[PDB]
Amino acid sequence: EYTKLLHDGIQPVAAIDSNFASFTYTPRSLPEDDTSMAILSMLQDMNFINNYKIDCPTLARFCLMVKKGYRDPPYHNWMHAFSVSHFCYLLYKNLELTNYLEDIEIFALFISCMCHDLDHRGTNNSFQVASKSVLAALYSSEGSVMERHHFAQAIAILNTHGCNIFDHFSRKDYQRMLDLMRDIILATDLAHHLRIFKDLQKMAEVGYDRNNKQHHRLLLCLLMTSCDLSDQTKGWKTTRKIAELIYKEFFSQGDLEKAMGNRPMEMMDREKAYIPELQISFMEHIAMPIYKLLQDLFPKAAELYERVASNREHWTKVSHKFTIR
Ligand SMILES: CCCCCC[C@H]([C@@H](C)O)n1cnc2c(N)ncnc21
Ligand SMILES: [Mg+2]
Ligand SMILES: [Zn+2]
Repeated sequence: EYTKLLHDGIQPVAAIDSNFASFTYTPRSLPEDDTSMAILSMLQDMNFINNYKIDCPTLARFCLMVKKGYRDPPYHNWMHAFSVSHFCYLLYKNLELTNYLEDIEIFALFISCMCHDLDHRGTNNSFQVASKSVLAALYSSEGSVMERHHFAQAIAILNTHGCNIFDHFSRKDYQRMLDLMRDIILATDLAHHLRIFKDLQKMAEVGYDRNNKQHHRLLLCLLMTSCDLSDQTKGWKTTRKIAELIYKEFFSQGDLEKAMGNRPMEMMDREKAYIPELQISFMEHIAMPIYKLLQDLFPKAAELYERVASNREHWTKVSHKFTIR
């Protein structure tokens, strides 16, 4: 399994695809069998293997473990985690995060991306609370139920024998790695994003400051959120396709909420849901602000905001006679 992975060395990024390091590249085009390899390539391209002296066999096992630690709902599967991770790599390469963040922080972000939805069951935090799941029992009172479970699953993978990519770290770094991984994964929750939004705008107002450690915090949260939503930054074929997976998942939960006598949200109810207006609402309230904050901090992230705005134009366009339900 893992010996087969490292039986030919770490492939360079250009050999996977020539446009691999570009924003136009859709990582979902890469076959699922070649994705663990692609992770190793990105980690070596960012020079994280040398920097933190990550043992390669251990990194390979960790990667394969993170992979099988996802289930197979329509959207929250390994391929989502992979595409979010690829996008984090695109941010490194194109927005040059090395000028803004510490190396250990960009490393944490990438690792977080791989783990950020570990063991997702195709349902959200409200459903866990509502169905009295053990996850809700463990985490509901602190908030962000699934997010704490994801981090917890990351930890259980990192402490599996032969997967501890941090085992040799200094005490100070091992700890910062743990704090950042938790904070970055928690940041993926809409509720969290809704809190720090005021502080994100103020950061974008005054200008980014490498000496301000709160700006690092907040920048990491914004970056994570923008990797998580990166399906909205590709072409219409990708974005239109991914909407089908998202609602496929949402509609399953909606059915399960009905079977326990709960009234699902409109977006979860296929009898109520008109996808165009829902995505338009998602695009303007959540997605476009996120990428407009990313543009304000990185002028080079202008082409991402436009493609999200474009995709929101495409929803209005195709609304003319789109499937009514
Ligand atoms: C700032 C954090 C936003 C979190 C929302 C995540 C959410 C589901 C799929 O988890 N999601 C992700 N893409 C979505 C989309 N195109 N339409 C509706 N919901 C979406
Ligand atoms: Mg999540
Ligand atoms: Zn996600």
